[PDB]
Amino acid sequence: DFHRDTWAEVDLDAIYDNVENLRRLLPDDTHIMAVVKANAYGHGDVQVARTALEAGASRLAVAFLDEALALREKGIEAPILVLGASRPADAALAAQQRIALTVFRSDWLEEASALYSGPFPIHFHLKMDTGMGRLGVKDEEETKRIVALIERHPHFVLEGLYTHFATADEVNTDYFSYQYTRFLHMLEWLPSRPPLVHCANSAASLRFPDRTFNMVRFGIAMYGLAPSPGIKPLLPYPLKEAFSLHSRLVHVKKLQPGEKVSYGATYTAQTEEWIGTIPIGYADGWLRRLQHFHVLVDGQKAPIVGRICMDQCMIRLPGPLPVGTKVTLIGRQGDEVISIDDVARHLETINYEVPCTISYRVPRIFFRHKRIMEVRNAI
Amino acid sequence: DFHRDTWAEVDLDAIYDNVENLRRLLPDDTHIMAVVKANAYGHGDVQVARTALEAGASRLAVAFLDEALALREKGIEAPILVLGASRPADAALAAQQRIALTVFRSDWLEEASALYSGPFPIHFHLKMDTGMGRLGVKDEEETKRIVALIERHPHFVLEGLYTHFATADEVNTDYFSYQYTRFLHMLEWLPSRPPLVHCANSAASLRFPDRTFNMVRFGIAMYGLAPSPGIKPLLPYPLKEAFSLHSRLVHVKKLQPGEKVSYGATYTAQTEEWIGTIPIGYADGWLRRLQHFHVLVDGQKAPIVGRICMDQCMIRLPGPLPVGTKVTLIGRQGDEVISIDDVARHLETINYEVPCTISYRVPRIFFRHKRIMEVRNAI
Ligand SMILES: *Cc1c(COP(=O)(O)O)cnc(C)c1O
Ligand SMILES: *Cc1c(COP(=O)(O)O)cnc(C)c1O
Repeated sequence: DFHRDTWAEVDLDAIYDNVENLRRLLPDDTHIMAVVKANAYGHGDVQVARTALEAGASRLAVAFLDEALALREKGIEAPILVLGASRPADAALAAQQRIALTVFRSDWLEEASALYSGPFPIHFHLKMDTGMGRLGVKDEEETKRIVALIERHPHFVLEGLYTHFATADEVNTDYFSYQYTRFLHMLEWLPSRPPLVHCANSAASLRFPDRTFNMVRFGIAMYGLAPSPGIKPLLPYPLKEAFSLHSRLVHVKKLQPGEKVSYGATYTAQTEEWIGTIPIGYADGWLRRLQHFHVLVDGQKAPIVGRICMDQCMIRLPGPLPVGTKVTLIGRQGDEVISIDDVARHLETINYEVPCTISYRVPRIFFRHKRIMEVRNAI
Repeated sequence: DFHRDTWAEVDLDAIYDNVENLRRLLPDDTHIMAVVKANAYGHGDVQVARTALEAGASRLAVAFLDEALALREKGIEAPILVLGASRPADAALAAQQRIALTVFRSDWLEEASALYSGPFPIHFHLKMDTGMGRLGVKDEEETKRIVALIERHPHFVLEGLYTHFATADEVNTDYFSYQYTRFLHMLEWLPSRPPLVHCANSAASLRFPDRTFNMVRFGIAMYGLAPSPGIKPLLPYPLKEAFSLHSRLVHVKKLQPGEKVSYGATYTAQTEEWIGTIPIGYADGWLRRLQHFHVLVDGQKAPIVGRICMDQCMIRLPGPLPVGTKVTLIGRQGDEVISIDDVARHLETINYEVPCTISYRVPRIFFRHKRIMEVRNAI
């Protein structure tokens, strides 16, 4: 239940299709690892994880331990890999919750070894830095050492090893190739190929599906968003956008010329205008930078006038509309549509950041099989 | 507890002091309503509310119904006012939970009257628009109609009436004076005066404590943040900033000239540099626009290098530092300090928006009497 007329809608049918289409494109030996970090990119962790698994994914990935434990608590029983770092003293916790960990330092293992002695086995995924410069091992003696410590511990298992690309969404493939080639060279530092070798993100897997090894880490595209605009025309199938955001007019009034609106009085009515107030502001992730952006109301675009407030903002209406009238900030209304890509453009950022920013304050309504399936209200 | 080395700290002692000083500043007959909307501006709703009431506040204010219900659930018994809009159907729930509502339309009351009929009383606070252009009544007849509908319903009660300033934080008081005077004029439209008349936010009450009537709505300054830059030297007492944000190096490494860092490979090491990786990214509220900013490490400024990722970012270190070295994003490390205003400047926004954007993903550690009081991990 929610008591403010502002909410996001998440179409799980769209997410289902985005994953199934990829399942249809990959070799039947290749696993799809659904990346669901950051509450599924602001779409809802368990709701997306479930749908993805139903569509063909066999594993899930999160950013840090807390995100994995939360999925376990909500009943997800499929394998989960923590992509980022964790504390050596937390290995036992991840072990008994059947959570796989990313490893990239030999001193971490030495510490973990002194802290853990079974009985649950711990599955590690070795990260190799091939040119992203974030996480990962970079030299032979380190890789060999990490492997040695793993092989020597009765409850440490090297389940996989992977790398991440810095430029897989760029039309130019020069740095990509260097990373790919660097990866192939480093894989030779291992005495034997672990069961899971992975390297592809949304861009790499949809662009070069044959050179993705045995596991793909599917993220941004699962949500229906293109990794980048320069890669959109090169996409194998149409992506279906899943996120939409709506509100309703809670007040309508007519301003006389010379009348001002909001903080600092930076907006002045030049004529007799109709102004509508909506219950969404920057504490909801609708950042102040979005002043001047246009929202949809009654099938028409209306500009956000005056400064955006913490919980509210105003728009110049086409004419006098009734209170309760639906306002679409992201999504479709009749002939007009506003995409997350349109919002990112205005905020001078990339689509990834947008749904992530729509805060915990905004409830998520899920659709599946073309029917309302669940409402998630964080507070 | 939490299992990622990235956390925010809220000093409840600072908050206590900011409110206590206001209690001494205002005439003993003027009440303090602490504004804790947006999860207490990202500081923690119940933790701040409790401290504020301990320091001298007697009432609380939130943005919408869900926020007020959550406080009641967390054990808060103090009067709570919902500043924004709500549904007429929800009038009964608010009444049963002892939650005062803001009203500014007669058609809303028309609807709530037919849906509600006792036995609990609903206390209303009539909102008057005097120049902000957000919410509020603007003419005499509507004002009288509203009062009349409230008058004839046995369980509807007009507990207060108020307005809000658009420029109380601007050194120039031209518009402020206009609004203040307009409020006084509109007050005469009411047959009798409700027990509570309020108009002041943080800026208005810190600057003109004598023109605040009987209740003040203290927000931003409660958190130790100046309402505006220009109003800073005009502040009666020193504000104590309550919010700090920290992390730790999870990876340290040396790059060779020519190696690139992060997405797009936009950064190239020009010489042999030590790069540190910390576990915080834009999904944590540390927006991509903070790309050219810095963080504190070992009492020294370290610039972020390359693009910021969803859950991690890299920085150039002064040299080889041990993994686990504390990094401060907002706060003081020795002689250096990074305030929210500094971050706000680089993000090109106001200090208000910063703590609100630090997402649900980041745990809040509360300090009281210089001791850790609680840890709040939303996931
Ligand atoms: C977040 C993440 C992904 C997913 O990337 P997309 O660009 O959204 O496909 C893949 N791999 C790793 C290592 C990640 O951290
Ligand atoms: C948010 C809010 C406040 C608090 O304002 P500060 O600038 O944080 O003091 C006061 N009154 C209203 C109506 C508010 O919306």
